[PDB]
Amino acid sequence: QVQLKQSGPGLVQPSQSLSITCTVSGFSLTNYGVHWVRQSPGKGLEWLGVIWSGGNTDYNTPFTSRLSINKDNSKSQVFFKMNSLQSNDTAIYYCARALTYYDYEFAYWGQGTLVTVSAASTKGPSVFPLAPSSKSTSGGTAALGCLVKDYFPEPVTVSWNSGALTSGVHTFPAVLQSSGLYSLSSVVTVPSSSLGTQTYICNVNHKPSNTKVDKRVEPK
Amino acid sequence: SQFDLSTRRLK
Amino acid sequence: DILLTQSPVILSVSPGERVSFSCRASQSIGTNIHWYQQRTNGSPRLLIKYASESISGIPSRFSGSGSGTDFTLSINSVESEDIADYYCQQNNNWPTTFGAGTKLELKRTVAAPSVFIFPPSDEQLKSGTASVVCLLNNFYPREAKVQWKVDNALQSGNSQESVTEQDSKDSTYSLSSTLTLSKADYEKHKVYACEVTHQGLSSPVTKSFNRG
Repeated sequence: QVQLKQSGPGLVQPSQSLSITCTVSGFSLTNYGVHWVRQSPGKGLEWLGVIWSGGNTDYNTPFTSRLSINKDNSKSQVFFKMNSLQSNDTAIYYCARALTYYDYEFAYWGQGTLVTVSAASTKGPSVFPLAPSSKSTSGGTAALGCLVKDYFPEPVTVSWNSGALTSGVHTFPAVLQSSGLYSLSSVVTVPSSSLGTQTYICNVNHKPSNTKVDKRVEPK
Repeated sequence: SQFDLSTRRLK
Repeated sequence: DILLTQSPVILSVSPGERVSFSCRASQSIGTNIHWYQQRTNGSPRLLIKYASESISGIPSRFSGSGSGTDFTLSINSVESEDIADYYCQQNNNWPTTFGAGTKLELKRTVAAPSVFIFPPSDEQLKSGTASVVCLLNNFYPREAKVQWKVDNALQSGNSQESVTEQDSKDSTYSLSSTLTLSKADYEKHKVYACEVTHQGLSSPVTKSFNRG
């Protein structure tokens, strides 16, 4: 199977440089070019450039002087680097591959890397339980969750029972508090009859700060 | 059309 | 650079209906246009290439047509998992450019929210902050009112709301309202009430608790 897997999301200080690694499998960088695209709130989807099978590069015009793309064929890695970032370079950066070696129809994309350009510091979240009670139980269905509070920057991933619990899960979009830190909740609805038998754990991972917390959520 | 970085969806 | 204009910004349809997206180009680009789907938290997915040519693994309900400057992506019978944003891309002229996208929303029958309230955890209280969470689960449509009251006093400006994107399986929304106060303020009051108003309720629903 063809895959592009990118390095993790993170903070970059203004005026500083961005580095992303794209590791591919299921094809060889000697046969295919690898493209870079970003998606920002202001400018939407925006093609940045490409490194070709033979090592040649093209950069979209506004980035020619602050962009370098490199690779190591043997390691199946493509390296993206952009200089002197300002806050409006905050975006999701993707690496991508076309259907044919010479083309631009992007059939394979990396998972994207959220890059935030801010002067602030990275802070991991506190994780608190949202305990099921009778004030959260209707008709045999109980609601429960985790409050994921005071982190920066986006994103944070949340799963339940190590991925084994997916149905009934809602992970809310983060909101920015006045403190300049993000907060979200993640909830799930379950049978109330299972609260005595099953354990419920939110698996929280804030990659920019390397903060991993597993929070057990119990009725009070 | 404003793209949201959190959800990857238009607002 | 070629400018691509997608219209309208938002489409709203019912399941089973046919729907069309428009992509118009600032000058002729032949049939050199590709279409993409973006679902919640996802990367783009390639739907159609060169205006009309099919892509492997893509449902037959997706087709496209057009040439010159006026292009159309169609879905002949919309399903719930088609909730997404849709983008066009031209590559007749360097550099390749994308349109700004069209959002596809799905209509469904009215569904009242299920409401739950969560007092702050003793864990959170230890840090000197109190978050009171009120959850509105699986409802349609998106419009809803949350009114917070502490000891019959209307709270204002001290809560934040977050609404999920439309659920790809049942087309509902979920909403979280979070009331945030200092531990000191929290300890000084007894009754915490979350009141919910929605088109699907024949009456406002209140969920509340007394501290301790």
